[PDB]
Amino acid sequence: QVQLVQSGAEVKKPGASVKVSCKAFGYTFTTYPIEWMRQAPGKGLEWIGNFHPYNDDTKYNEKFQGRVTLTVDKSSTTVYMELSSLRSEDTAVYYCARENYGSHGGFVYWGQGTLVTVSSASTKGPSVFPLAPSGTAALGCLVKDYFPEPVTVSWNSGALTSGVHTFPAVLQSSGLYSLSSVVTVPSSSLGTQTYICNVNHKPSNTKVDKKVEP
Amino acid sequence: PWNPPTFSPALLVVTEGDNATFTCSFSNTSESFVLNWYRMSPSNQTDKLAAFPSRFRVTQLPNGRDFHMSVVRARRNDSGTYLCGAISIKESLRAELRVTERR
Amino acid sequence: ENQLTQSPSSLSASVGDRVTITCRASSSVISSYLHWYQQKPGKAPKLLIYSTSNLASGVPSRFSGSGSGTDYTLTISSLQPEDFATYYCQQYNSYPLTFGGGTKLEIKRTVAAPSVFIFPPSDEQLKSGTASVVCLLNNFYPREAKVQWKVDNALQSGNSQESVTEQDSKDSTYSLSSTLTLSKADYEKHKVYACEVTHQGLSSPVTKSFNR
Repeated sequence: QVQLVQSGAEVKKPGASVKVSCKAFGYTFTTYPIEWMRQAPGKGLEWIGNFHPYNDDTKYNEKFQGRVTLTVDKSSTTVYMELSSLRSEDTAVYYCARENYGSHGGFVYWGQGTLVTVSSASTKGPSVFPLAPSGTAALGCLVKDYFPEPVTVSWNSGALTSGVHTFPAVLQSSGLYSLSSVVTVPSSSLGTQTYICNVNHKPSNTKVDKKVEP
Repeated sequence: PWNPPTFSPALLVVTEGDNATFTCSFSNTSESFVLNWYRMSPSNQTDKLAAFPSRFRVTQLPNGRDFHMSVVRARRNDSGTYLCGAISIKESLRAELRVTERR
Repeated sequence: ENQLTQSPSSLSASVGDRVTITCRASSSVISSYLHWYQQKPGKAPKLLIYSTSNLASGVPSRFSGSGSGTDYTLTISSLQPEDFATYYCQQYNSYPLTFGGGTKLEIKRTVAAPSVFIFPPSDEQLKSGTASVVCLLNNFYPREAKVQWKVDNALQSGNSQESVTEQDSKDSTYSLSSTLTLSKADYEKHKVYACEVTHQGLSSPVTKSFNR
């Protein structure tokens, strides 16, 4: 019954600071070091450093030598990862993890991860534009210039799921996200049937339907 | 095994050349005991490294309950399983040392 | 640092097939200190193999690891659907700890040609001062495709972005958006917008166009 519980996601401006927590359940807090890692979206894992609550020893990766402080509060069995002077590049899921008996450096238990998004962008809802259709017809909705992730898109309030593709958002250079959602349908249904895309971006409280018409 | 020593922590990771210091905890109820630090070898054998009352040292601490089991200038092949044991052999549970390569 | 390099970065195979992933270390590693993780989307990595060849607790024996020195591998003997994931190797021989770049295991399927569709910007959007032109490649396999933009017969570059879906849960195909972003002004300075798609499942390239 070991579990590591991490603090919630954080959206941050460049230059700011984050303090992510990692709280340990179900073992003597001082017996194992806590390891910190991060993984930028669709990337690969990078080691940050570690804290041993036994003796308060820290090991850091040279990359993050100065900018990261690892601290502890034994009372609450928590280790903290503080990252200063945040860059766009520090956008990542940050993990804590620990070993167990005989894993020789394998990490047996991991926190749930904390997404830390650093952007100059500020929170805002998408604009939603029809991708009008004109055998099998394609139609869709363009969901453009929102921040941060995510959005959700359904079609006909869940009734239409066949043929739906909602593409991973790509980050534009404006620092805002954009994606389209599309579905294919019989061209003979066009004009007869109704097709509405439901776009939700909770961070901005955006709830927009759009009718896509020929 | 009643009132065995404990050995902390469960895992100690250092770079070669560093020191590493475990803590064996034992409050005797009996008077006259010896406290051994041991290494577990491949087929579960033990080897004795130091004792209360070389790179391996035992020190009783001022609280008397506690004993630092120190390795000076760790080598790679120091990596392995360790325990402590009291004789009034009552064995602690095991802990581990890992000594990383210094690049 | 001891960089770990995994090969390949994406691999394709079928339920019931075998696969072998490679992890090459830039310097030699004592084998006790090399380990493998599986990561499904959204979730934390999970230890799979520790010390080169030992299964982690609750890991099925269709999984196995091998190797030494600088050259390690991971083998899944009997792919199950749950095993399509990313796999990462990791070293604890030296600080800094390093992880490989990842191998992502995908579902092999027969070739499927995309259907291509092209969407002009909406009037709604043109009012705002920007124009997005979307070309859709739908339900294709495998993933590699060449999508080119011509505006009045000029090849475009710098000004489009592609996005690709994860394999459809039903039919295992991909879909791909290519979106050309222009100012309304640039957009209104040209007439014909074409998307040309090359894909192995097609006989020859497919072109979709409209006149503004």
